Amino acid sequence: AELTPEVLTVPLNSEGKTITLTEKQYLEGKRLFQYACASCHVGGITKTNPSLDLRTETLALATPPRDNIEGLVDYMKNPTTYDGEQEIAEVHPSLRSADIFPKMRNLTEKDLVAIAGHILVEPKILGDKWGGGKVYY
Amino acid sequence: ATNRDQESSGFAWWAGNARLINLSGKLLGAHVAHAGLIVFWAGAMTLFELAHFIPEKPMYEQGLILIPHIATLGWGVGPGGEVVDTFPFFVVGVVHLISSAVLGFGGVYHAIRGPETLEEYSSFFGYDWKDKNKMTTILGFHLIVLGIGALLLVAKAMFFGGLYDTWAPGGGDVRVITNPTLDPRVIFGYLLKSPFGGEGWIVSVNNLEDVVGGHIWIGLICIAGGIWHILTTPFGWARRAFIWSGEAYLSYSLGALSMMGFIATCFVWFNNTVYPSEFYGPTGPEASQAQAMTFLIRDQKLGANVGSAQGPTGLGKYLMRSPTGEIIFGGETMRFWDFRGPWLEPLRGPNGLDLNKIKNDIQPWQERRAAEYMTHAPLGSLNSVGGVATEINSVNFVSPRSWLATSHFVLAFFFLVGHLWHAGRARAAAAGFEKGIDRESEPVLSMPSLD
Amino acid sequence: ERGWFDILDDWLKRDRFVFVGWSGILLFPCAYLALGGWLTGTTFVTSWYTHGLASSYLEGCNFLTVAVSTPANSMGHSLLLLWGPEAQGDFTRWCQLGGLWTFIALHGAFGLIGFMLRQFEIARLVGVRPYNAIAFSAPIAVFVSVFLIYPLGQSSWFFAPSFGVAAIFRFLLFFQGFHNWTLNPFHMMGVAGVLGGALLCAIHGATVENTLFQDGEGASTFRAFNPTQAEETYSMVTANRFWSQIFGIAFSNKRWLHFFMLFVPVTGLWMSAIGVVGLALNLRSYDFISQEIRAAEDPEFETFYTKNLLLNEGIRAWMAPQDQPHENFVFPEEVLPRGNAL
Amino acid sequence: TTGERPFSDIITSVRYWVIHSITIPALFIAGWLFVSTGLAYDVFGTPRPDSYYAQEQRSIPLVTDRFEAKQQVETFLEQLK
Amino acid sequence: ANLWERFCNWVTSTDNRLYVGWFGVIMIPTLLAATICFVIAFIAAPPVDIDGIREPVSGSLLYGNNIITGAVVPSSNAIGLHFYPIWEAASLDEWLYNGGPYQLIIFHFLLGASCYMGRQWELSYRLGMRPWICVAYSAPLASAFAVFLIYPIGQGSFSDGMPLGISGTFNFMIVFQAEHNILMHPFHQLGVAGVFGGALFCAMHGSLVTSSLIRETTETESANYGYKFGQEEETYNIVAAHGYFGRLIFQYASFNNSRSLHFFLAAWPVVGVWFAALGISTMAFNLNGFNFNHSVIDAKGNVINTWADIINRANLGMEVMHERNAHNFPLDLA
Amino acid sequence: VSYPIFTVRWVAVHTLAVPTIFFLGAIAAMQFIQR
Ligand code: CLA
Ligand code: CLA
Ligand code: CLA
Ligand code: CLA
Ligand code: CLA
Ligand code: CLA
Ligand SMILES: CC1=C(/C=C/C(C)=C/C=C/C(C)=C/C=C/C=C(C)/C=C/C=C(C)/C=C/C2=C(C)CCCC2(C)C)C(C)(C)CCC1
Ligand SMILES: CC1=C(/C=C/C(C)=C/C=C/C(C)=C/C=C/C=C(C)/C=C/C=C(C)/C=C/C2=C(C)CCCC2(C)C)C(C)(C)CCC1
Ligand SMILES: CC1=C(/C=C/C(C)=C/C=C/C(C)=C/C=C/C=C(C)/C=C/C=C(C)/C=C/C2=C(C)CCCC2(C)C)C(C)(C)CCC1
Ligand SMILES: CCCCCCCS[C@@H]1O[C@H](CO)[C@@H](O)[C@H](O)[C@H]1O
Ligand SMILES: CCCCCCCS[C@@H]1O[C@H](CO)[C@@H](O)[C@H](O)[C@H]1O
Ligand code: OEX
Ligand SMILES: [Cl-]
Ligand SMILES: [Cl-]
Ligand SMILES: [Fe+2]
Repeated sequence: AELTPEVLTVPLNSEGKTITLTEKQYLEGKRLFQYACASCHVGGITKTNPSLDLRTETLALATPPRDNIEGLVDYMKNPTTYDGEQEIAEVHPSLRSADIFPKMRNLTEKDLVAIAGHILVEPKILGDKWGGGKVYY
Repeated sequence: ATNRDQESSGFAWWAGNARLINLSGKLLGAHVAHAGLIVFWAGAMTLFELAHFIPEKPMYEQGLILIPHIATLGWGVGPGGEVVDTFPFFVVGVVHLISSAVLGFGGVYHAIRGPETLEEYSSFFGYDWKDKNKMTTILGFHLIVLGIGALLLVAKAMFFGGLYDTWAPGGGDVRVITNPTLDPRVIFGYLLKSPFGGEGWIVSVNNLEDVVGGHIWIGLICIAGGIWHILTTPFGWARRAFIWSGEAYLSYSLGALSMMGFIATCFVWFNNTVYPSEFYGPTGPEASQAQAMTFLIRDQKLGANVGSAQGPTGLGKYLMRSPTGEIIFGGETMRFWDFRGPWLEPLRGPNGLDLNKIKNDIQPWQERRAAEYMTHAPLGSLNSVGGVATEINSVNFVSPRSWLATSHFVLAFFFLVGHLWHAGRARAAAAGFEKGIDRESEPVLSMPSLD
Repeated sequence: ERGWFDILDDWLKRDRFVFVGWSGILLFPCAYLALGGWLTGTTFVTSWYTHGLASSYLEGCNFLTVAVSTPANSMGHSLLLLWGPEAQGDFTRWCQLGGLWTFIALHGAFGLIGFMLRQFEIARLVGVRPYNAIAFSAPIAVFVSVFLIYPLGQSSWFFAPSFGVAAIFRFLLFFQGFHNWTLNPFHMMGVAGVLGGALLCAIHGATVENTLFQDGEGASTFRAFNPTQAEETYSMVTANRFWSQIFGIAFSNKRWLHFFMLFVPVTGLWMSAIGVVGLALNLRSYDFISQEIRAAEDPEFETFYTKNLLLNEGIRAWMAPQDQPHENFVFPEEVLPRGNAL
Repeated sequence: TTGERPFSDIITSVRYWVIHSITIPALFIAGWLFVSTGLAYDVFGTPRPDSYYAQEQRSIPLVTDRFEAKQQVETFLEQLK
Repeated sequence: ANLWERFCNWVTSTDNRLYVGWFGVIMIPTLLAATICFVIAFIAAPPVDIDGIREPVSGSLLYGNNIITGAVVPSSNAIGLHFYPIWEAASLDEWLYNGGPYQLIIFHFLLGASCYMGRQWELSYRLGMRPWICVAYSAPLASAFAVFLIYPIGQGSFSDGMPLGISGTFNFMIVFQAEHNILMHPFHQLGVAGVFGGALFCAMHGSLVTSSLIRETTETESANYGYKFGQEEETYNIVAAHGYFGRLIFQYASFNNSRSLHFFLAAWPVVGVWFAALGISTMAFNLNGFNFNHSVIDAKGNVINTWADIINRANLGMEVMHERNAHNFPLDLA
Repeated sequence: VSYPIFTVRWVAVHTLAVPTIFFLGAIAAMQFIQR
């Protein structure tokens, strides 16, 4: 089995447009997710709020939908609750709260896309283990 | 090769440094060369930490132990422990590294080229271990040096920019200490505190005024005592109580360093004042309390009434009483209710955690800190996989607190062993039986039978 | 000498750097193959087809995680000979079927026989009593009970221990969760003979070193001894008094002391072997029936014994699907035993 | 004192090193190549990182047939390509 | 002489059937207190709320235990590291519910055993012996300190100290595995090497000396009669033993020096057990065993399990079940 | 004085030494394998 262009092809937007990520981008997405996100989202769960995971099906039912690059990139600039109703930058790392989450300070637009690409690619590799928690270890 | 084999010295190669006991020049070489190794590591390790350092990630996510020591002195850091200038870290690293070459020079000279004994050469620098007067005199010099070191800390805190203060009102910041605690009832009162839970002996020190004031005392005590030992010779009861020999004195020092090692271990494990959590990561008690805080915050946001929420055991799921009645976090963290930290204290009233402050006054910065600390608990594997033991690979983390506590416990323990080794050897050699029992003067053969 | 047998005997028994002997003909090839088979498998060989695991340096495992793993459960107790009906002489397939497992286990078993025959042969040539060979029956009883009898009582070699550091750790934890092996009084006697042997090893070495006669001028005292000297190097009389007064009793007979040092760990290993023969049949000390009857009727009755069975139940449910892949276990999340939150 | 040349004689002698400064490196390089050529995988039947699973395959190629396990592994292996 | 002088002379007498000594002046009362409290609690103590959740665990014989299940149960998680002497309790009934006897026993025992170690130095000095038997005993003593004091300090509670009981001990082991992956820790591995190797060298030494005893008895008598307490002559032939063992392996693998041999016998288990003790004492601060969970990944990123991952699954079973009513939040952080 | 080269010892040494070096070369190469 291989990490093919097909595995690396994910939804770019809500309208069904895709983007094929490169292997460099895949590497970069893992690296940067570990850098900025994994302390809470290791393996696609959320340690400080286990009801919300990073599974693609969960992301699709978020508002606005987060099951695509655009929705994930926007989440990283201006995160909201799952219903889209409150802006939670003050308690969740984002570009807009890089003052209080200093690890966000040097993330570029390119980096956000790489991290979003990791979130969509990993469950295509790991299936239910992604967002599964200890049951699936 | 004066004394440099077993035949001459009576000591095998693996005990080769015992060949130095009565060779004050070469022994001074060993000591100075060794001090160079310590200064060397301090300088090289700091430069290494600096070279690796990404200023926007927490120190504690970066395997740093020395930068945090420098930052706590108030160098390089601003509000919240934000790094504002790495140059001070650079200076500390460079100055130690340069200094170690000098010490290393002195060590190599004394050890290899200088006079092997100093006594013929100088009577001020020469010494006999059995000369009680010279021993307390050298001890007194070192006491004065130590006293001056403690006062340097005071000088930093009071006249040269202050110290990092995690407790600063409005948030952690560097603060100049102007009113250091001088009252001996407070300063020496720490020494008589129980080392058990909720007391913590000296590890409980929770404000920089006490820290500064204690070093004022300690600097004065060390300088006074050093003078004392330069001007006196040991009292008769002292002479009768101790063994007077190089190996005996090594042993007393081994015991003392063992004790200090254990103390340091508990200091880094529990104390978040002189080991600010901004730099060293949360303590174990802190991260466990931060977890309960995190879920209290979350579930109360969802509408839970956290004061009245009865957990599966009948004890409150979020909030319960301590054995003396104080309101504390529930679940397993009940054990950690002695914990105190800047992000939590605003919620504490005279009766412990205050439910009205909980319901109304939790600020976003408290939620963030509690989530950060919960997710940087000092648990992780020897290969630096952060998390509980069943965690999958992803997060490269072991807390600086775990590294510092574990290392110092190992050192303190083996130092206790060396104390027993050397204290018992010193006794035996002083009485003349360290090489074995005299076959024609076997003491037990002159004793009456037990039965 | 005489005939060829006696000329062979001569050469076999030459005094050389590595003594050979008649036992050497069995020992050397078997030990060599058991060891080389282990290094070969751990370096190069997978356990993907037998266990669904990587197990070699070649696949990325480290010294702790490599193993030569047991064959698949469907192999039963096949000898799994290279030329047998399973591999049919194909070396590659034999490796993938776990043939290195029975290779190592069986050459290892013959090698231990050869080693103990070695101890007998050398004792007889040097003219000493063969107590070292006798002590070595304890390693043999352990190896045979655990690596042969245990899996022979179970469904297949699959359940024998795999040859690896982490693999053996897994074997311990399996025995706890499935057999409650810590509760077993033959294991407890094993533990007593191991820890009591380590205790006797330490205390006897320290006592000799601390009751030495001054037999030289050196402060390093090892040179002040001669293998040929008539005299005891340390004082039995002083050592006896010291312990009599410290502990209340002491050895007074050096011969008894040294026989007891053989006795304790040898007996403890033999006791552990018997408990493992029982575990071959699942004949466990798993439960105390009186505890269970009480706890079933009284939901407030709790002991450390009831607490440990809860741990066992977790171990079985959480580890079985991956540890026993031939069972095709699927345990929906909802059935897994878990306490609150965790 | 059993006869053979003492090891410390042998390993400090120029001649030992003339022989071994070639045999030691040659063996090491042959071991290297046994891996770097891929040959190790085929001799022992060990999967390459791309050969544990087919692209979409769900489960592990576990042997389930004692006497036709060999054939099973063979079928399991074409089902990759 | 004066009373004090005679007292000192008696305390330090080399002539007492059991040596007393100054360490003994502390050791005797503290060991007696721990022993008496232990025996009475093990027989008769009521159930103890070890985990502070009002779920009392029965340790004693009269309350439904046998020798294997019985324990003196650790003090309550509500107490934590707080010092809980009898006089801190409102009543003996409260003291008992909260596991007061555990603290009393372990504090007296640790103090008494540390004095036992001092006393070993003390007598060796009175007898003109070399002094390091007490250093050998530091290894078991360090290990007792690790499980009864250091570990509870690290984790913030005596409720996580090792229980004083046979099944309790196994409970501590299993939970310790879930929480620290001790088997994968090199210091515990060195401890295993220390105790398995100590057993091995114990049997080896016993068998080598026994094998070379000099003929001094007839076939009817125990050979043990061939040695007489206090004789000057060594009772076996070490050159014969070395002759045997040097051939079993190879010449330079065997000791012909008894002093080096006996030093090795002391050192190997003592050092290994010091690392065992330091393993527990550093996992006390959560520096844990190696974690290779999901370390092997294929070309796509599928996890290829190793024996480490199978360990992990057994560890997960222990973790999710242990103290099944005590956790409310998702991480077990102490 | 004048020593034999090839002995039982010599053979013992090379049965072990020879594969050891070969294996060490194999394992060194492995450290550069990427998935
Ligand atoms: C300030 C600390 C100090 C000092 C100055 C001394 C000094 C001395 N000791 Mg003591 N000792 C100490 C602490 C100290 N010791 C501790 C903490 C222990 C407990 C282990 C001992 C136990 C001890 C013993 C058992 C003996 C001495 C002896 C001696 C004398 C000879 C030492 C020698 O030549 O070693 C030479 C050095 C070596 C052979 C190297 C030791 C290697 C260590 C054990 C490994 C360290 C591992 C390392 C940290 C990590 C790995 C590194 C890497 C290469 C992988 C000398 C007077 C001897 C004696 O009593 O003389 C009177 C003796 O027999 N010491
Ligand atoms: C901190 C480690 C340390 C230090 C500072 C010392 C110090 C010393 N030892 Mg000990 N020793 C140690 C560890 C140490 N030892 C260990 C680990 C062992 C066990 C292996 C020993 C075993 C041992 C024995 C058996 C003996 C000593 C002796 C000595 C002394 C004489 C050395 C000599 O004759 O050199 C001769 C060696 C040389 C000429 C080679 C070069 C040595 C220099 C110092 C190298 C310096 C390198 C450095 C990079 C240069 C920087 C220069 C720059 C600043 C300009 C010297 C004071 C001897 C003694 O006691 O004499 C009375 C003695 O017999 N040692
Ligand atoms: C107080 C001592 C101390 C402490 C608490 C630390 C802590 C740390 N170091 Mg520093 N360091 C030290 C001393 C220390 N180091 C020394 C002496 C050196 C020179 C070798 C270094 C050079 C160094 C480098 C180059 C790096 C670190 C890094 C780190 C971090 C990761 C450590 C790790 O992964 O360990 C792995 C664990 C081990 C290797 C196991 C050590 C166990 C020893 C061998 C056992 C000791 C037993 C005892 C002493 C022997 C007694 C024998 C007996 C018979 C008597 C961590 C914060 C890393 C980091 O993140 O930098 C930012 C890093 O890259 N350190
Ligand atoms: C504690 C360390 C120490 C001690 C007790 C000594 C003691 C001695 N030294 Mg050694 N030496 C040392 C370290 C030490 N030295 C270092 C670090 C070096 C490299 C710089 C040397 C290089 C050296 C040489 C090349 C020679 C000596 C000589 C001497 C002898 C004469 C010294 C004298 O009369 O000065 C009298 C006093 C002064 C000259 C004024 C001292 C000024 C100091 C530097 C002021 C700083 C004070 C402050 C407290 C320093 C803190 C340092 C700390 C932070 C590390 C005497 C035996 C001589 C000897 O062996 O003759 C045969 C000799 O030729 N020393
Ligand atoms: C490294 C520091 C150091 C060292 C090694 C020494 C060493 C010595 N001192 Mg000196 N001293 C020092 C610093 C030091 N001193 C300082 C800073 C001062 C000023 C306060 C003094 C003032 C001083 C005086 C006034 C005297 C000494 C004396 C002595 C001698 C014997 C002391 C003794 O028996 O202690 C052992 C301690 C006791 C016998 C006290 C009773 C034991 C209790 C029960 C121990 C309780 C502590 C316990 C472990 C708890 C720890 C923490 C606790 C505080 C809560 C010896 C040469 C004596 C002397 O001979 O002068 C020439 C003496 O009269 N010193
Ligand atoms: C003393 C040395 C010794 C011993 C006791 C063993 C023992 C064993 N080996 Mg090992 N082996 C050895 C040396 C040894 N081997 C050497 C030097 C090599 C390198 C060539 C091997 C390579 C090897 C491999 C590759 C394998 C074994 C296997 C085995 C097992 C099955 C052997 C078998 O069934 O033989 C049956 C044969 C005999 C018992 C010989 C009997 C002699 C009789 C008395 C006379 C026969 C005459 C006969 C009538 C004439 C020919 C027959 C005719 C009808 C056609 C068994 C554990 C297998 C195993 O481990 O599988 C898991 C396996 O695959 N060995
Ligand atoms: C006696 C003796 C000994 C010991 C010795 C010793 C211990 C020594 C020490 C020594 C030392 C202790 C040394 C040191 C040195 C140092 C140096 C030489 C330094 C230099 C520095 C530099 C050069 C720097 C540079 C820089 C800068 C400035 C900046 C940044 C970058 C860098 C870092 C590059 C022994 C054991 C051998 C044994 C025998 C005897
Ligand atoms: C800085 C600081 C502080 C302060 C401190 C102090 C003030 C301290 C002190 C300290 C001290 C002041 C200490 C002391 C110690 C002591 C000791 C440690 C002792 C010892 C002893 C001994 C060891 C003895 C011995 C003996 C005996 C017992 C018997 C007889 C014999 C002999 C002599 C051997 C505080 C906390 C506030 C805060 C933080 C910082
Ligand atoms: C199986 C088989 C066989 C056989 C084979 C063989 C016989 C092999 C051998 C092999 C070998 C014979 C190999 C070897 C290898 C080795 C190695 C791989 C080593 C390594 C080592 C190391 C790595 C070291 C380490 C260490 C230690 C141990 C301690 C000190 C420190 C250190 C870390 C250095 C045959 C053909 C018959 C048939 C079929 C099958
Ligand atoms: C031996 C070290 C010599 C160098 C001492 C440097 C002085 S330290 C300097 O002092 C300033 C106030 O004067 C502070 O504001 C500043 O933070 C601090 O860096
Ligand atoms: C593999 C060894 C077992 C067989 C031993 C039977 C020996 S058989 C024996 O051998 C003698 C030479 O030693 C001959 O001289 C004699 O004629 C012959 O009968
Ligand atoms: O108590 Mn006894 O065990 Ca040490 O973790 Mn947390 O807490 Mn409880 O869980 Mn898991
Ligand atoms: Cl439990
Ligand atoms: Cl909890
Ligand atoms: Fe012996």
